[PDB]
Amino acid sequence: MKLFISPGACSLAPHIALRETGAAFDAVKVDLATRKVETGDDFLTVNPSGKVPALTLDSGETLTENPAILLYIADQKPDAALAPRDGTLERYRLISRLSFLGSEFHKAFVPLFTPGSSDEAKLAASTAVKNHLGALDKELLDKEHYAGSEFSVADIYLFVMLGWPAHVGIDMSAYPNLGAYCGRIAQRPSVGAALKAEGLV
Amino acid sequence: MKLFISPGACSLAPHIALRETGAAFDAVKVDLATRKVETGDDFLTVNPSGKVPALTLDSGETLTENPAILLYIADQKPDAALAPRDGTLERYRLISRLSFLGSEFHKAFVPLFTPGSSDEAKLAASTAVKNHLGALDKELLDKEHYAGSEFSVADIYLFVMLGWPAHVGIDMSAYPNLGAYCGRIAQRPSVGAALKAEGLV
Ligand SMILES: N[C@@H](CCC(=O)N[C@@H](CS)C(=O)NCC(=O)O)C(=O)O
Ligand SMILES: N[C@@H](CCC(=O)N[C@@H](CS)C(=O)NCC(=O)O)C(=O)O
Repeated sequence: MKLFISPGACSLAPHIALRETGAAFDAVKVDLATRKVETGDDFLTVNPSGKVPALTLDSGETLTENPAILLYIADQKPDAALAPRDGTLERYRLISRLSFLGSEFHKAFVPLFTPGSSDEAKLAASTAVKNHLGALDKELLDKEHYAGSEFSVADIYLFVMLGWPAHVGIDMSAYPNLGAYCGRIAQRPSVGAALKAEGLV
Repeated sequence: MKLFISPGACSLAPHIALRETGAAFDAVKVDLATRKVETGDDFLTVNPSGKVPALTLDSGETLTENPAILLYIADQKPDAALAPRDGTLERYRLISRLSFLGSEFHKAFVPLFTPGSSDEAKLAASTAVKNHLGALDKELLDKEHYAGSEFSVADIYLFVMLGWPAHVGIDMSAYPNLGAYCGRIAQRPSVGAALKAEGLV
């Protein structure tokens, strides 16, 4: 199993998840600017869109999109309970949270990480992200975990994106429930090991 | 069970899925500007983001996010084969397709349907949509279905988004494979029923 990454990108989420399940895997770096794998392979052969993450299974089939990859990884080690069982309401609430993170929260950041973007795109995206952070802050005031009863791929995915505001001029002091949440998650051995393997600490 | 809609919006996809399965539900119109249900209720008490779709279950809980709502609808009637059984490779490929549609394709259109948006933002959004349409057009040449070998919720979801370009100045005659795909899907009675219920025909 090979996970295709770029350090600190949304690919960190499945990186942490594989460490949480103990799966055998290779973490392979991609140069997002040239779309080339560190091995020199053309990454567009693996993911035609050129984006990370991509997960190549032992069969040689490649899966894309964080929500699908993260569920796949959780489901291979049910004892880890990183996703609820098939046919529970909690399983749909998890998919809901993964779709919100990928479709709303992630995409809020894109102008802030585009040097091309206007002075006013950058400020409006600033606003959208700070709005998301305010609602996430109050949601996690009342609960330890982002989805259902216990630590899940949804917490892993949120945790990774809560590492982004500090790089685009947003002070995470305003969101102290998010602070503590990131605090607790960062102490997990899986999380420190992924942060170290990607060169982020 | 109530599905909160705005006519022709992405809430048409679960509306069509529910007519496919024959589940009992109320279709409930929302004025997205005033966040007011056609009943006069505050929509923010149902979905705090104020977006459609939202699906209130009989158990009384509310699901948001198309990918989650659409899988829930499919799995209420496993019989109808609108999604593969959970835990199969087929299931994760379907979740990958729903994530791509929700996070990449849907998001390209946002500036074209945002009341505020500049001419600049609309032109950029038009370019991103046409790039997606060219890719989808080539993918659907030698396919009949978007996901797997069967009509799925991913086909319903893509179908609805493919009805948007003609409303925002894009000429769909440049995408003949999408033209044929939409042509076939438009004959399903679920589609007529949903459109008529939303008052679009
Ligand atoms: N919808 C995709 C998004 C993947 C994505 O946008 N990845 C970024 C890194 S955070 C990337 O590879 N960007 C490079 C590019 O788009 O050229 C998912 O959820 O996996
Ligand atoms: N990621 C959400 C997005 C839903 C969405 O953007 N819905 C639109 C209609 S297509 C909406 O309610 N817009 C009103 C608003 O954003 O205020 C999903 O997949 O359910």
